[PDB]
Amino acid sequence: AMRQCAIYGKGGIGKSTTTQNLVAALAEMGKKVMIVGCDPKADSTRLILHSKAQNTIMEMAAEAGTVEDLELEDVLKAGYGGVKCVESGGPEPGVGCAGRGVITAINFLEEEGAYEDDLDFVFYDVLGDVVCGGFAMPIRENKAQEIYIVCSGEMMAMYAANNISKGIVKYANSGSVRLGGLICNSRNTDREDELIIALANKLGTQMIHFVPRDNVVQRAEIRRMTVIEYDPKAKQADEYRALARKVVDNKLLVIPNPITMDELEELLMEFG
Amino acid sequence: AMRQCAIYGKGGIGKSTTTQNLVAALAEMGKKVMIVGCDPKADSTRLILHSKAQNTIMEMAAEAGTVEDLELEDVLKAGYGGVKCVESGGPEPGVGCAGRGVITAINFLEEEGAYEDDLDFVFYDVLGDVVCGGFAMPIRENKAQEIYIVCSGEMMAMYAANNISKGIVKYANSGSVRLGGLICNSRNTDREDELIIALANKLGTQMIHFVPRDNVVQRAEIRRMTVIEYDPKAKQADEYRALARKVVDNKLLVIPNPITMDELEELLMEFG
Ligand SMILES: Nc1ncnc2c1ncn2[C@@H]1O[C@H](COP(=O)(O)OP(=O)(O)O)[C@@H](O)[C@H]1O
Ligand SMILES: Nc1ncnc2c1ncn2[C@@H]1O[C@H](COP(=O)(O)OP(=O)(O)O)[C@@H](O)[C@H]1O
Ligand SMILES: [Mg+2]
Ligand SMILES: [Mg+2]
Repeated sequence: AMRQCAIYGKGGIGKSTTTQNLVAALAEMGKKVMIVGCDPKADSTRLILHSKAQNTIMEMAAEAGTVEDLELEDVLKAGYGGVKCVESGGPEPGVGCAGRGVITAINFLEEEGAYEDDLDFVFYDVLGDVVCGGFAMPIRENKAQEIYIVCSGEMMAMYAANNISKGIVKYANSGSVRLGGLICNSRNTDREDELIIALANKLGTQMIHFVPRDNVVQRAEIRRMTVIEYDPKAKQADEYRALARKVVDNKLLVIPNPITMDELEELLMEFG
Repeated sequence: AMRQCAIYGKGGIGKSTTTQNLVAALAEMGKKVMIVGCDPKADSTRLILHSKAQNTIMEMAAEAGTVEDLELEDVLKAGYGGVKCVESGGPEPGVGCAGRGVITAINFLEEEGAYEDDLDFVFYDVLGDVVCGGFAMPIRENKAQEIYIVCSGEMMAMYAANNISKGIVKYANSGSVRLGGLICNSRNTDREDELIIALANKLGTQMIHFVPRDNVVQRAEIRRMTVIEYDPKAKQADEYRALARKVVDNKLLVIPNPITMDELEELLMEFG
């Protein structure tokens, strides 16, 4: 068995930082993990690889002729803790569909046998500002069975969480894609944890962890490292270890109950 | 003549707040303006209409049978200062293409003669986290001749500005779509204005205005109002009046020069 999880959320909310640090903590624990970047920004693996970014499947397929000329051992790269990493890539802006590379990448990984029984976790890091095209494919096509949404007290971040939840509901009759929880990535504001707990309760899920805002994140990322690797003694490292333990132990996977804009506005008014 | 401008930027950066306040200031000045919402969130006109949001062309077409059963005087709604307002709408999450409603809406407005010679400005408020589908159509199909990008010192916001600029370059051989400037919507951080000026200079454009972070914005929006209408004496009202004057007077419209990720990182490092 292997657990297939996807991290969704609005742009800039902390998906890639949270995913890479969570995965580093899982590897520290002894888990075998793959990260699949599904965001055109294509920097979802740089902290595991100590790299600028990673060359994408779309780029390598073009340089090699066809995606069939690629071998899995040519694309997948291992970094901290043995974590295996791949980036989908996507068309340049104003061309085609920004999510088209995700479809190519996930089909390539499936056909080439990247999903070896020895993997314990696969994490997809997915753009969530729109839920369409290749960015909906992990939900539509049953690839990401457990979705975790990174959000914050920001109205736009909570709106995105609600929109992603509507996409999960849309495909509830096929496959087994479910909402696993919300992850609050703090803007260090008062009662922000209580706000995201309230939102989770309204959706029918839970807030799995509250990640504090900590400058050590920037100091680690300037050096192309997770906090787990950069400063294993840091308080923030222990925060990511706590998040990873709670993901491992999580048993609540639900078809969420999206809320109205009036309910969202009332939440914000109440906690402010 | 009428000037056709589009406001792009990452989600949550301040596009709709900035556009509606800028447009209220233009109306206060005596200009005739239309706002076309091109973001699936569909709340781009609520502060002009004093409303929850606005019913969308996609919704009204479905309730009426076809878009041909709609009349322009049925969709367009006027609010503060006579500003005319319309929302595109879009498919539900996980269905189709999130930008498909923009294509329907802009074609409807063109065919029904919404672009009457007496309009002075049209503003499109466009989602910019991906530049594809209907969200690229204002650029691809020559609808938004002057693009203004709302951004901030946030790395993701500057990345989005660079991505939108790449889309402009892609279509530089057809039509006349050009980058008009960057608008800094402050996270009140030190030297943030200098950072966005530097980014504008590297792209070949200018930072047209620095909009401060001001709590009066929230107090106005809780009452479904622009700051221009809510408190015309506010310092922030004068900030939006300054932005509007500089848009009116702007003569620099360029094919931008997108930068590398290394250049972007160096900017952030330098000003921090
Ligand atoms: N908990 C945190 N504390 C401090 N900085 C953070 C935290 N989480 C994310 N960041 C920073 O926020 C920025 C955006 O995070 P990122 O994971 O790249 O967002 P996304 O992948 O959702 O676009 C990065 O500069 C990152 O260092
Ligand atoms: N200059 C500002 N000062 C204070 N709050 C602001 C300012 N600009 C935007 N906001 C707030 O930020 C939030 C997002 O702005 P919005 O215009 O809806 O973003 P977008 O349309 O880009 O998604 C809103 O709650 C708005 O009130
Ligand atoms: Mg990311
Ligand atoms: Mg908006």
